[PDB]
Amino acid sequence: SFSAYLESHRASLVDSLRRLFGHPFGSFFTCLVMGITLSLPMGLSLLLNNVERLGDLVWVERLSAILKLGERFVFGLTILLVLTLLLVVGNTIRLHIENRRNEIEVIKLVGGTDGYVRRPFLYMGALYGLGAGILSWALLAYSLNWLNGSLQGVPLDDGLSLTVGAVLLGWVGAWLAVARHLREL
Amino acid sequence: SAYLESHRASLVDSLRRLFGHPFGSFFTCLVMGITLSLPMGLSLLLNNVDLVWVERLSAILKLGERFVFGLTILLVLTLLLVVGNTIRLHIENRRNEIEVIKLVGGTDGYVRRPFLYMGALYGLGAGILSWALLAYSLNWLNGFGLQGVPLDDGLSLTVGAVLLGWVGAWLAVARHLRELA
Amino acid sequence: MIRFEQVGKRYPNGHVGLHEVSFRVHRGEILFVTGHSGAGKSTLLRLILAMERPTSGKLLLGGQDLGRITTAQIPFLRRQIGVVFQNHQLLTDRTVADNIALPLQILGMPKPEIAKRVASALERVNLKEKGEALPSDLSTGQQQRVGIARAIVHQPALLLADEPTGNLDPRLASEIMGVFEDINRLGTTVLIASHDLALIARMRHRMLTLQRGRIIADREDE
Amino acid sequence: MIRFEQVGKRYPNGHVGLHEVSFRVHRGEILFVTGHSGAGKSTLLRLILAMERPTSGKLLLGGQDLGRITTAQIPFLRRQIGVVFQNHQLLTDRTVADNIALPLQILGMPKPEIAKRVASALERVNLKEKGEALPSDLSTGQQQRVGIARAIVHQPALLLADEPTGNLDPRLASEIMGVFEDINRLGTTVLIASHDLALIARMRHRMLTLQRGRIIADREDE
Repeated sequence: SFSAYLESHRASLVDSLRRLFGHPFGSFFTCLVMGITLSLPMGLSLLLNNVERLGDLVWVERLSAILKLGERFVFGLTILLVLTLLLVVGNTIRLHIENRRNEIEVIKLVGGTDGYVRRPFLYMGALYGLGAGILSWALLAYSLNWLNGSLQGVPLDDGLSLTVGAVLLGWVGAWLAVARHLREL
Repeated sequence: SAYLESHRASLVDSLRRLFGHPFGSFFTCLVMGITLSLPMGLSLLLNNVDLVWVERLSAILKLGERFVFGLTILLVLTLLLVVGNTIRLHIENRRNEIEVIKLVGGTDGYVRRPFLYMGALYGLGAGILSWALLAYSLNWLNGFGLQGVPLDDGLSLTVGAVLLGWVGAWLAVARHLRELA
Repeated sequence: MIRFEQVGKRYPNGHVGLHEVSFRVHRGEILFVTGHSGAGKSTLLRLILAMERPTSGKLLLGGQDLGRITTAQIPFLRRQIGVVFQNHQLLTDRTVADNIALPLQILGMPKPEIAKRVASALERVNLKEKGEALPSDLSTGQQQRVGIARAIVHQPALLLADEPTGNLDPRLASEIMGVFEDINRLGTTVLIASHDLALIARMRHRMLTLQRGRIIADREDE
Repeated sequence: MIRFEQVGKRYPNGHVGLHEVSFRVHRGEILFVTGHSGAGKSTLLRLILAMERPTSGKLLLGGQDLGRITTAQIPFLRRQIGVVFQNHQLLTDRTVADNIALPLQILGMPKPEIAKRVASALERVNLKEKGEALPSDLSTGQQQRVGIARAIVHQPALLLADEPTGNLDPRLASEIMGVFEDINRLGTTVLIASHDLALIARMRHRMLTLQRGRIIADREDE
């Protein structure tokens, strides 16, 4: 039933959360790293809005000309780090997945479902990504103040998009490792 | 001496492993270079190093002195993280063989070298790619000139590329070996 | 009741398995097998385990046919029947109850609904000593009995297992054998094989054998 | 001759494997050990390896006492002797020769210097052609024989192996035994371990058993 499939998914998230509490110290440093990598990543995507809202006469003409000039310089540069984000997500996901393979082996031995396999890790990836991304939208303003103290909050639409790649990561970057593990069988 | 041959064969095996996963290693060295590109691209931005702000610009230098002074550390932490992840992943593979070696009774260096050389090399290669890729895009931007090509800084461009490799290897090795321990 | 149809075996990449495979099994039956260590009897089971496509010949997979089976249906059949291994397939770092319920966790029944049958099995294997334990607390033979119960779980239609007493010396070996005997006493269609018939000889049974990929180097010996 | 003195080890679960145990090693001799049906004779063996710390007891391994575990001295002495798991650690992804050369890498001798002894072993077991994929698609006992040779490598000072031929067919088991017999024909202090002794009965050699943690259940049948 769809209701059980949710309970299946629900218990899947329950176990995923256990695993989150799992390695609570290891996962503590790990989520620290997850949010940290996100923050290192999100800062570039954030500086785009910084420039966008940033806007004598000797340099006034140059400022007028700079329109659309660096626009590509960030439009491309953001896409680049997205790849590295996917990379770290896959690396961590595979590292976790490789652990308890023998358990997974026996699980397969009894039987299984890709979802019975997938959800335990897919939910985990989505959660790690979402948490790191939220931490990004948070720390953005803190940096903004620590700087303008010498500052802007996340716009609502912007904060709304802040979760998508996090969701995208937990939907796909894991699905990347999914083949690398399943086709291994 | 004999340890020289030990490291030599370790490098040989590491190179095999580089050719190892040659398509996977292709994306992997691509990842090494790409991580560096992000890391180097942030690492150097000292460019200058509405004219009514010309006088006020003097303190902008002091403001920027710490502007990315720590961003370098942050990227450094991220670099350590990726290095450890990759090392462990490779380290995770061949665990049974490692045991067998230990089963025969192993040498700590015997374990270490095949990995330490394995990682420091990847780091050095990415950092080298960084030095050229810097001005590669800089020139395309140009249309002070847009190309670094520094001497002592050019040297240090890859110095950390290997230092980080060695360090992240030490960390990952400690974790995995204590896990064996 | 359920038959086999002269299926030949070959992973010639490694080597050809067996000339042919045909045998008709009534329900609740028991069997055994032995022979030279060159027996891919292990492989014979893996084939019975449907670990690969038939690679030659035909088998009457009960109601179904093993070949041309939807890999989607593979889990469904994998649920249909249980088996064990000569290795201690028990999962460490879990309660004894946890390892037991692992199949139940797969099933998805209500947890209290699971617990009743869980205790039933514990008693069933005379394993009511402790529902939840670290594996290392238990005895080696106790450990094997644990996996025995693991298989016993789900009340599968039939059981396969493997060479039991992988280490059990004759007293324990015989004990485990009798355990399986009682398992069959609950009317059970299940059979295992080993490289030693001496104990198996002490038990009346069909005990068919084959040699070097012979379809049958031995007879029914009813 | 070597010797050992009364020794016991609580498992971390307190599960003391042995109350005490002592034994004199007649240098260069051969002994076949089998004990209780489920005893941690396997644990007895791991202890023989001193894989764990010595816990309670005394033993003087020839010129070295097992006490004062110098972790540095481990490989310095982990190379002293060789072993063989009953579940033979077959190493894949290497050619049979390649897998057979694993000890060589540790040694660090010249590769041609190694190749001579390498062939010497293949002759010593007279082994060649186990199965289709060198290491992979071998013949089990021949793969087992290969593992035996792997042990035979390095001309170890003393041999050891637990439940060898654990999976073998009786004739195959006998063959393995004779292989060991030839191994002793090299004047080698080689031990043995077994779940049972039906064949070991034919082995007209000293045998010992321990009363399920006791120092002994039996004396040596000299």
